[PDB]
Amino acid sequence: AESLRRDAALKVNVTSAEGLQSVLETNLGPKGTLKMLVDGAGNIKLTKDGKVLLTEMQIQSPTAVLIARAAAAQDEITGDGTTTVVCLVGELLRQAHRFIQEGVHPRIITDGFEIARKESMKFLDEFKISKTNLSNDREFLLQVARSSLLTKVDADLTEVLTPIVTDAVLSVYDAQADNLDLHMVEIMQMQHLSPKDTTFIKGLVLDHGGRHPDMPTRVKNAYVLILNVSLEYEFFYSSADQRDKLAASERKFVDAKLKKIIDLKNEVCGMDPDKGFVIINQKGIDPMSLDVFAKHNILALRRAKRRNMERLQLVTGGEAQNSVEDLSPQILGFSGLVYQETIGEEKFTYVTENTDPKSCTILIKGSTHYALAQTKDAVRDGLRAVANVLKDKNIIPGAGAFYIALSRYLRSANMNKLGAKGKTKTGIEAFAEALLVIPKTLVKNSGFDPLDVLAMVEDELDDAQDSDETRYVGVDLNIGDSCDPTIEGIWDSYRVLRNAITGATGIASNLLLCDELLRAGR
Amino acid sequence: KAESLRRDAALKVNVTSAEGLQSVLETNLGPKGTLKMLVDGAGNIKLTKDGKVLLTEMQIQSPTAVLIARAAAAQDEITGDGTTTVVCLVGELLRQAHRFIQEGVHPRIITDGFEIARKESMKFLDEFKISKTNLSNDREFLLQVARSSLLTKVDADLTEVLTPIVTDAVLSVYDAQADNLDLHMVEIMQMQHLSPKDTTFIKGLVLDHGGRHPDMPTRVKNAYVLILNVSLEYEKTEGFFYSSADQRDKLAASERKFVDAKLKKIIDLKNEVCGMDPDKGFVIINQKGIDPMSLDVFAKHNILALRRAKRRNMERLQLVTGGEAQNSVEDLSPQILGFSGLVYQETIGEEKFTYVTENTDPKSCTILIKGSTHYALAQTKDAVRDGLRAVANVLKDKNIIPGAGAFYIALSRYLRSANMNKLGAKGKTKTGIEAFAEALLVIPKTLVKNSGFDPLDVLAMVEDELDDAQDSDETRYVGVDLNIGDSCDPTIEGIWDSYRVLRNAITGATGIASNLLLCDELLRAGR
Amino acid sequence: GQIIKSIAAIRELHQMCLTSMGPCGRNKIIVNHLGKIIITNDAATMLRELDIVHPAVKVLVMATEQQKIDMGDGTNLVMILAGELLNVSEKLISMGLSAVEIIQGYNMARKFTLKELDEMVVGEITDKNDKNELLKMIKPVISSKKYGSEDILSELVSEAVSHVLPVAQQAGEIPYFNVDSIRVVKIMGGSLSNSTVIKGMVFNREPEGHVKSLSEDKKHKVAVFTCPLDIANTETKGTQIDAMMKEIADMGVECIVAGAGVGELALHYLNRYGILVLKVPSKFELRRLCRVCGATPLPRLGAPTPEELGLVETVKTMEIGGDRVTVFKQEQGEISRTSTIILRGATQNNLDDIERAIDDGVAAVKGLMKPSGGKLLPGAGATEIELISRITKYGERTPGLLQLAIKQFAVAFEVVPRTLAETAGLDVNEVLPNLYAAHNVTEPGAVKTDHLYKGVDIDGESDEGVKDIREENIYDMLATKKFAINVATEAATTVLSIDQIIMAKK
Repeated sequence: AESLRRDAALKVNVTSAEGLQSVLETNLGPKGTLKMLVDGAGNIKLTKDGKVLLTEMQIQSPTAVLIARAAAAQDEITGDGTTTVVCLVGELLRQAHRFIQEGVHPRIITDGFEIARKESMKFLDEFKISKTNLSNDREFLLQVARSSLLTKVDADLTEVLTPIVTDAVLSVYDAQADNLDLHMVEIMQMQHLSPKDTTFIKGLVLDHGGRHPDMPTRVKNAYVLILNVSLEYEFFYSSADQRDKLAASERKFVDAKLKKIIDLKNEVCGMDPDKGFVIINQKGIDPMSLDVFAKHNILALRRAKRRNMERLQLVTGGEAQNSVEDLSPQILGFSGLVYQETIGEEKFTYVTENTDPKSCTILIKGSTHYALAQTKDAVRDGLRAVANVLKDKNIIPGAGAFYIALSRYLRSANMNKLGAKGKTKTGIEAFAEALLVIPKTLVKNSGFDPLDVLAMVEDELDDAQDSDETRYVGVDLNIGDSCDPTIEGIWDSYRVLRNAITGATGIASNLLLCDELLRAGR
Repeated sequence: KAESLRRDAALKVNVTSAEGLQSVLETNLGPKGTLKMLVDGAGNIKLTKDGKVLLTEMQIQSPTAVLIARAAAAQDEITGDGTTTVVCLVGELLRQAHRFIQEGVHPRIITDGFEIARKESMKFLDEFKISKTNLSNDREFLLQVARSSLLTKVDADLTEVLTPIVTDAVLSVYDAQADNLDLHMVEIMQMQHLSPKDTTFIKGLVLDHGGRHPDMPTRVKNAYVLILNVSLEYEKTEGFFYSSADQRDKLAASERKFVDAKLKKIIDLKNEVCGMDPDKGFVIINQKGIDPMSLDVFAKHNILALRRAKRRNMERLQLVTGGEAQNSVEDLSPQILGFSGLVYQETIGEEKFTYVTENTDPKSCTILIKGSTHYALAQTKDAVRDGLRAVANVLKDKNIIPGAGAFYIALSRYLRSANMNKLGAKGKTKTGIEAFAEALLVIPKTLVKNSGFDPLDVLAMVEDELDDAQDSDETRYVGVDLNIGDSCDPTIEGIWDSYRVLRNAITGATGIASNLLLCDELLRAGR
Repeated sequence: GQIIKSIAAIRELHQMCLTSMGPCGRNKIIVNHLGKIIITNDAATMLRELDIVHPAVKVLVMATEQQKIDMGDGTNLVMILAGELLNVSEKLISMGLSAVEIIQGYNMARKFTLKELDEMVVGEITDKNDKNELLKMIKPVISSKKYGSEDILSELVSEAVSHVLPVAQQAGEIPYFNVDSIRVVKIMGGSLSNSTVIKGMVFNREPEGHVKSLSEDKKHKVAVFTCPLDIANTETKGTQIDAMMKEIADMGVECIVAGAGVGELALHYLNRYGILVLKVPSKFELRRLCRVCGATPLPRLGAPTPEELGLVETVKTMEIGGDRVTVFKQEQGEISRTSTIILRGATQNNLDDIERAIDDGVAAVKGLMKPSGGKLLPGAGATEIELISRITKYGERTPGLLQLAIKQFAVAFEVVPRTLAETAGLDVNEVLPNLYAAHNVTEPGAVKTDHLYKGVDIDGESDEGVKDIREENIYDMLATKKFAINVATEAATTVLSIDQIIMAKK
């Protein structure tokens, strides 16, 4: 067992929090650095994603495990803002340790943290900007991705991934009361091209290429067949003629199947110009039955996971045919440009220009598991982040303007409200001081002076207040002076900040109320 | 042959040291204060709340603390009090700075704000002071001043004892006609065998060596004092042969008759000045000795006779009664004698002491420190040596400052609200405006902490009443009530402070902190 | 400082490559954990054998894998550029320039460098596939591997390359030259002049049949079988041998290859009647026989369908260096898709290492394909020194702290002309300042004439300063440089961004 008292429990908890902050402090903002994760077997990840970092990192101190579990819960709710939580929690505990040593009982502190949480919801509702979802609002949607992707990329994939995510998102959410499902966007990875070769595929990519040297590479305006029955070879001879007949025997059952298929070929786009016929088979296809498909200018694939073709059932929209003896001319779907690209081993089939299946694939390219992990997470984070925009019309002026302007409301208006109490005013001050950790860390990670930038921010905030105008004041991490996120293009999420402030308040309240470290089960 | 920190952790070293001097020298603040024990290793214990004693007589382990202590020692030699407030102000100025240092504020920016605040603090001090009239009817205010300085250094039961003693002492030394006062004319004596509550005020001067003869008069109502430098013991001219017991003294008494002729001439003065006349008396205090038979004759004429006088007290004795030192009894004249009232020699079984009181015109007084133990006599000696300088600061400087931390409390409000609205510094230097005002709370905060009352809540109750003054359009001097737990009015309760002490307290604290905050490397020399 | 500790780690592999690159380079002894002595100048072979310790090295090593797999040259250009790009960053770090500001600078220089490389083009290989145009590139590629042996290896490669580059005309969309198009074999004994090139496949295994030669006809037809040869077994179980060749020869076959085992009588009779018999342990090499002899393997047994026979000009058994080999080759027709490099050499390390060099020369020709691969750059640091001057000009044009990064960026390109000197033994205190002046001139014109051709003298021709690259025809591949700059710039950006190394949950 273990027991620590005389408030040493509070001293230990602060030490753990200040450490976890120092781990993920430099991991914040577009000027931030990358963290390495070492598996010990040689697999290395270089990531800024706190959802990855907090999940995979070895945490030595037991107090820091509490913040990791809580932050991961926030990740599975809003889908972003992990390092926001760790930074907010850490400074809430440091600013409190100062007041704890001054004689403020921990309960007095945590009660004011709850009082301020109620006030933070008031500013959020007034600070939000409602946007339309019109198809000409790509200006705003592009700015959203230029905000969210910029954090997780190297600034050169910013221009690459910006239109890739933007178009992928609009393929899912119709401009109406529809829906949005991130399983409607496929995340594909491959090698042999550079990270900046990541591209948007209008449809679905099949990884398995066929085994035949004449497989047609360019197939335009073709119907698509999915077969679930083997077309391969499905016995005593004394001479060459009988041996051949035994081989033809089981392939003659295939032959009749092929006759009905080449009747399906002659029936469907057999005489139609600029059109053709694509066949995909869950099972095998005979190399001579592939010679037949090549003979009739047919694209063939075989030995494929039905789950990939299950998407093709949605993408091309045909009926899967369990028996070619029951082969019907109407079961086929529609497809446009079909391209089979060749890498060092397998060939990839691009099923594109599809009627209107509302399904898309983002093809992540790169050389090493280093960058493929970086982009894999970047795309999944970006698609989810932009989805929060189309799910919630409310967009928050970014650049810390939420975290900056709260310092004005918490300091000024609440003191005239007197809505708390004289001694709990200590906590109102602690919360306002700690909300500066987000704009402050963003500056520190840029190399600009952490105090002077905040001073320049405050000046514009005062000028707009004396001018009686609406001015959204942010931080320019390139020049060093202040900016306006609504002009520069930095946007943030309503739902993320709601769950960030309410979550961090609870995390810190739970940690500030820690009385005794009791070791149990031992 | 070099050691230094290229990292700024030298600031972490200096701050750590200051936190120690805080935790050591903080708990002594206030009438709710605690007492520190200095053990000298020879077996002597010095029980003190006085900062100068704890600063000058402590074993300092930290090399940084050496500076803070020796610098604070200069506070007492300028104002005569305020050494504890220096130590506390320095520590909090360094602790509030560490907060801003970790934010990346260069020590220059912090230091400049410390200097900017010093300029602003002088404005408040002059506006906050209460000009005192020189009316000798100030006994009420002078008594209240004594309580302010005494209630700190003694146990509050010796305050009722020492309050009229110090007050009436300084009322004697303070010259009229706007002439100054001289604390060197106020005597402080050490006497054992009595209790600490027996400390007493004597209108005049007390002598160590009393009368040693059974016929020495106990007291003289109206005394005429002689300071005599003539050797009245066995002397000879600058052959003695006796053959029996009869012839020994005949020769020596004849050689001492050169004295006895002066013994005759001394009683010729006694007969010249009221030999048998009533309501008159004759006190002899001899620098040299008195023959045992010369004391017998001095008894014959009812003369209070003292012998073997200390020179420095004898020089005072000329000032005590206004008489002259007599180098020859043949020059003994009737007008040389000085007049005094009740002169009596109090019998202490160790030594009888001579009380020479109600003197002609000495303008000088003696405070007899009474107490049996050494730790008690030392504590009281500090209380007298301190309080006499506290009442001197008030009579010298007619300006008195509302106490109970009203200076340190209100200065916080004025520097917090006005400075940035004044535009009196700069946007980045505002970290010093806040640092100083936050550190000004170390004094009212420590006063509360040592009382057991709620540190935050008491500070809040103070601010509430100070807000009422803003709407009331009146001057409300709000201070910390260390008895009830709430606020109080220093001018109603009687808690006072010094203009000069607070002037040099803020000036010095800025200097000590500025020197430490600007420290870069700790270097080793001679190694 | 994690970035400081990373700098210390890269100093180890920097020391490895700093003395490696160049025709005057120094070899490394590499001891394989399985008991093999490997002595080579190839840093890719080095890093494959070098165990990786500091995770920052894993970045640099995987970077060289990107270069080596995707481009058949640039191995040391990645390690050398990367080593110095991170070395010079130590000055920027110590000057107080933050990691993100250093990163921003190198990315800004990435744009400046790529645009200038397009302007450094001197000549262009017009894709004549002529031996002379091949030698212009093959020679400098063989250089840095064996200094002075280019005469032997250039005649070996440029002639072997003409075997796998067939007569092609109007062909920019038809790809040619697979990496497996040229095979290299090792015969212990002989010297460089004992090496030669066979226009087709050579089996390192000694002749397995008793037949030396076929008929004299052109395009001897050939069969490959997949099933094991024995007395005809029925389609099912069974719980004629020589008749196979009676069927095969019907179309004109003089040579019978069996991709499987051989029956009793055929082992005697196939060879008895003067037909070559073959069974190949390498099954991909059977796919090579599909490409060399044109033979289509028969999936069945004893049934050589006419479409399952190929046409091969000449198959004989030959003696190489006294150790016998079997040759399945083409001859002025059905042109072979594979040519074999016959290396005779007595030292197994030099013999194998010569193959390692020729392997890279084969790979270079793969980059001499049509993908904008004809562009030539001036070699011997004429690219590097001219980039130094042009980068410093972009510094003058660039305001802000980016000027400090650009200045240190140019310093990094001095490591290549420096390495060329330190390995060659000319005083770096003399060669380098002479390089600066040779390329930094005031031209009466916007086109530097004879001042973009100034080189680095690795020869024993004693001269103050440096030579002209056109004397030996020393040109560098633009695509190799452009891709290398992209790899090293991003790779160094990666290392410069590592702030903390965290061990995963275990």
